[PDB]
Amino acid sequence: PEIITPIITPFTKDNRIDKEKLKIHAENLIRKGIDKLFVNGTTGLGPSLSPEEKLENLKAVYDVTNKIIFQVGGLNLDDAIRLAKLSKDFDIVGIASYAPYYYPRMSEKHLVKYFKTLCEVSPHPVYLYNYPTATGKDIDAKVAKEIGCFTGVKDTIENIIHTLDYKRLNPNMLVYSGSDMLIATVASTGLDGNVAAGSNYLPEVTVTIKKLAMERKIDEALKLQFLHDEVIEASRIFGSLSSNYVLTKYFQGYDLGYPRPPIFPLDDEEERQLIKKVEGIRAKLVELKILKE
Amino acid sequence: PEIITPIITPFTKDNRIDKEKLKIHAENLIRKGIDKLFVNGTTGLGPSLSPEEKLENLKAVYDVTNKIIFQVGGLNLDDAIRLAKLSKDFDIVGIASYAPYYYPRMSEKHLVKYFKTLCEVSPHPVYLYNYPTATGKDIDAKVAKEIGCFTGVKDTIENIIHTLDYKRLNPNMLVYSGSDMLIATVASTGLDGNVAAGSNYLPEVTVTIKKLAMERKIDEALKLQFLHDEVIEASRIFGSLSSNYVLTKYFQGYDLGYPRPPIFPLDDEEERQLIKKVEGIRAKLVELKILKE
Amino acid sequence: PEIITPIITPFTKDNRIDKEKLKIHAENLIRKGIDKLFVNGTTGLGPSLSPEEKLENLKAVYDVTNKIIFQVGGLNLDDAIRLAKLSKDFDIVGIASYAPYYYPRMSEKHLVKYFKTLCEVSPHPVYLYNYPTATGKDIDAKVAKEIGCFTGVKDTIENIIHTLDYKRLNPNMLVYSGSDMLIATVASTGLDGNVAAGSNYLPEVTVTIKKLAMERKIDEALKLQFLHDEVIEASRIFGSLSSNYVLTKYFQGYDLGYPRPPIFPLDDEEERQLIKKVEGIRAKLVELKILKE
Amino acid sequence: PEIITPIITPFTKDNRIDKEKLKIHAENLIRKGIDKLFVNGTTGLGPSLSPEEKLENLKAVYDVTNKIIFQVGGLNLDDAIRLAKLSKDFDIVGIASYAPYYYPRMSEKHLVKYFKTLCEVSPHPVYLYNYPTATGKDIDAKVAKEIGCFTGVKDTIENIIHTLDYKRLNPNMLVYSGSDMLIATVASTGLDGNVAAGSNYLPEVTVTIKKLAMERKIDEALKLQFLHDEVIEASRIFGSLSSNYVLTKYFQGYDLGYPRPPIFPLDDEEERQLIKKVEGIRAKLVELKILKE
Ligand SMILES: *[C@H](C[C@@H](O)[C@H](O)CO)C(=O)O
Ligand SMILES: *[C@H](C[C@@H](O)[C@H](O)CO)C(=O)O
Ligand SMILES: *[C@H](C[C@@H](O)[C@H](O)CO)C(=O)O
Ligand SMILES: *[C@H](C[C@@H](O)[C@H](O)CO)C(=O)O
Repeated sequence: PEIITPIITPFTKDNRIDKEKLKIHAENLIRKGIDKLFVNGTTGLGPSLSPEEKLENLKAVYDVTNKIIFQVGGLNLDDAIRLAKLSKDFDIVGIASYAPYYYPRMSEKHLVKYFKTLCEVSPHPVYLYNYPTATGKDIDAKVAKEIGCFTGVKDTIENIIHTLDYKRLNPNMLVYSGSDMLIATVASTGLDGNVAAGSNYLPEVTVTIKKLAMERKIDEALKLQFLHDEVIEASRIFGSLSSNYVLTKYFQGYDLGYPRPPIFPLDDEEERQLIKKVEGIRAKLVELKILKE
Repeated sequence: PEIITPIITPFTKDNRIDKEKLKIHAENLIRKGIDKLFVNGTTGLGPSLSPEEKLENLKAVYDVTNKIIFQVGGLNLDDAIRLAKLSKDFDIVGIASYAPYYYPRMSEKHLVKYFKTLCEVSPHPVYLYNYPTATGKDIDAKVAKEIGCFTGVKDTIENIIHTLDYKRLNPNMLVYSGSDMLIATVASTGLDGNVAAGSNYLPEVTVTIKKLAMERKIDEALKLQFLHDEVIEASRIFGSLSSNYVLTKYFQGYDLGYPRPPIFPLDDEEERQLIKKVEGIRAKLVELKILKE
Repeated sequence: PEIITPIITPFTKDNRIDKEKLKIHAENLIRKGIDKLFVNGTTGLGPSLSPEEKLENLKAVYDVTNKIIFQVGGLNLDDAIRLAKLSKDFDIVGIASYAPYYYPRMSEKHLVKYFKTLCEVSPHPVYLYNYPTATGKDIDAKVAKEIGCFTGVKDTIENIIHTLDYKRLNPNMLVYSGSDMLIATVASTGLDGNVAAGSNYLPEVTVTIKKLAMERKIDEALKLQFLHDEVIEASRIFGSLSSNYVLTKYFQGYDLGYPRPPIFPLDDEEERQLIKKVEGIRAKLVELKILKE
Repeated sequence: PEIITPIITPFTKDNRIDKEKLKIHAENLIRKGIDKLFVNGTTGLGPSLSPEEKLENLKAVYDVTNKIIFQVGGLNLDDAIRLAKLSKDFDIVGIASYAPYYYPRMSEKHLVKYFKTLCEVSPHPVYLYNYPTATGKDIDAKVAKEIGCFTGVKDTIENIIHTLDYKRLNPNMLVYSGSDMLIATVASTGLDGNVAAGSNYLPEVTVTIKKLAMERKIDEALKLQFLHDEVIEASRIFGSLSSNYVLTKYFQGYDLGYPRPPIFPLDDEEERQLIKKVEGIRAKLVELKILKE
């Protein structure tokens, strides 16, 4: 199995993509053994990016690596098709899309048509990004089978049964969990990996959890997974999408600029409190020789 | 109380806004007694429109009427602030925003800051558009009170206790329901009216339900409410946002062109089936003299 | 419309039904204008009562009045059938049942069969007690129409559209809301009234809201409704089912003993904090001549 | 890890526990390698049993084996305390209770007091039976740690993150999943096993999935797991609790009498339809040499 980073998008103070900070971060993740980078995902604030910015993201990360899954979805299908066709000049892993978000009670037929249209024009393997809480709908294993053109799925859902069902109904699909908390479990249970937000700031940890679980050192894998869980839980206290910037700076030592409001940056007080929640974790990890310091 | 229409955005064959069809629609709604027009709401596919398109909708409806509430929200706060500021040269009723959508678990603090930021730049009264199912969050009467700058609220939720609470905790706030099914009830219970999708295609019916209920003719109000409910129900069979186009053309006589995919237009068969579902209702309305042939 | 009290079951210090306190409570409620008494409901802890105790409650209240709806439901259909049959000797208004609770994913067919079975043996009219949150399932207007034998429904749900649908699909059904917060609304919108827990402790308030709404004094009805809402809200701080005992003693001046654990009695400090929350409301109601003192 | 059966309670034609059928079934389960029996759980219709019947289930099963976890919970705490104290004369593994069901919004404090009360009187290790969908309450890993006295937990929820958290926050607790679909995953990931309704009718399948998983034959384990998933899905067509009876008779060759209505028995046609849905699975299991014939 693989660890895939849904890469954070660094913004400048005037709310443009900071390409140079993105490249440093992408270069670091690849050097620390991350397999592939999922670009314009939730963690990257994809829904907050215009189609031009989605492409800008791809071009900057492509300067560093071709190991990219390029997320192109949105609520203007013409724009998503355009992005899908534009990726033809990039030798990347795949494109991806979440389901059309916001609008409740879209028909199965319309959802299947949305995705089949993207598969039709795609010059690369297409990945389903299934995220029911964020999008308001579920594209489960049976609807994925019906659409029939997915090379893989990232399933972000608190239900590993649902994730396993993609493998059960679609044995040749790549099946990833969108959860940082399930690296050990996914690797132990025959699933294909994790698209793990926390791999942005602790890539060392997520790679080691997966490696321990593969060696069948499950007790050791769980011990490290449970420490990683505590960092995930701390990030959620003030808002994980904002906190991910602060933790990256903290653990990896470079900054990633700002998020895009209404994803507001943490303020000084929040930042102090987040750091006190994780500094003792940061100490144990150095002690275990997972972090240099 | 008032009936406000969240006006449909008509799109051309090549996916631009049909300004001229929009004006025709807006004019008919106003001539048939609709009090105000909510522009760029859900029914108008506001989340599917770029900022520039949200501005085109306003300019187009503004040619017809100034009775406008202008929805400006999105996931790029700089753009929302820019729209809010641009509305200064339009003598309209107010601007509005739904909560930032897609991203789950945004803190109350961030949500409050988002809306306070809009109020601080707005040259017009601000309306809260609360739609928990679509946006993934709830800006309830308590949180609305804390934000403290709303002139009104549109509450799309089936729970009328929640809606009544806005008036309870904010005695001066204008409080509308986002339901077509609650016109008689809202008018009967001391609330300010309804922002009703179905008033796009049946403005006569929604205005008459309201009038009947105002005259304490609740049995007759409910009878007409219950017929309207059947049309709402029919529009959900193939998807309401798509179905609204077909119903407007059927009941009002002119077309509103296409929705924007992934809100796909009904096909010929679906259109025929939908009409069969509402045929008997159109006949009953004609015979009650609510509609003419 | 009516106010119907789901009457509290007072337990002794040794956890038996206090028959005498129950008779004192029921006499008072009838004296204060309550229309009918709903026995073994949620407020009366019906699910915590054996079938023998559900019969004792009926016997005790029946000393006081024949204006009773006798709730008989549970997870042993043979006991429910036996309670329904034994009600033949009581000249009461009707029997009732919630849907079989606890077990999730019960089929429509099995649910319909449960209610038809009680209707087949009942010597009295049968009321549906619909409470999806408590029981895990919803017996909606269409399912009720299918069952075909209900005289009325108590709908405890946060969605008045759902409650109105009963009236729409079953024009001759008596349709009650299970909320205290919807008394003014229900009476304003042509529904049949409320089965209101809060009428245990403020019967005078619930009757007055209803009367004001009936007289089309909706602003006065709402002012009083909103006051009552605050009491309901206070009652939820330490748990409504427990707090209802304390409020009844405080507002009505007699004791109703204890709830049955695990519905634990409030402790002294909770009771003191509760009263602190509603003491100013009591003063208002006294000043308004709604309560005597 | 272990497979524990939440054993079905067979009822006679006249709705009494059929002790001799229960003993035959219990004996067969143990003989087929099941580790322990969980008595009066959901699958055994514990909420449909009086305290006396719960105790009757214990005595009949105790005739066969002492490998019993005795479920005692209910909405009369005195009756639960009684069952707990009565279990003193049985040399069994532990007692268990689900949370108080039906009543929504019970306070954490009241939930904690309920379990601690049971723990203070228990003469055996106490197991938490956590089942949020059935009971309306979650007793998560943090609330379990707060109660402090649980030797183990059965977590019936699809979200394995939640189940792993028990282990993370209570390293000495036995942690079981209540899912049949997670047997291979649970065993693979360092958890203590599964309390699996489907082990009543296919104990051989569930034990073999676990054994294969333990051997790190994950692909083999998943292939069997996936067949077992199909039987679980088949059982849900007409209602799993009722279907479980028909499936046990079909696969194990003896019958289990009747469930207790409103858990209604499948009729002749439903049984034939259910058999046709699992027939081809049986043949696959025969070909895999899991079953004879
Ligand atoms: C993939 C992971 C997401 O699904 C997280 O659950 C969002 O917090 C991604 O970030 O693109
Ligand atoms: C106004 C009402 C909405 O909340 C409806 O649910 C969509 O039809 C709007 O269109 O924004
Ligand atoms: C009727 C009203 C209920 O549904 C409340 O939720 C419980 O206080 C009743 O008490 O039975
Ligand atoms: C244990 C397993 C349950 O929790 C199932 O979820 C019921 O569907 C049991 O049957 O006691």
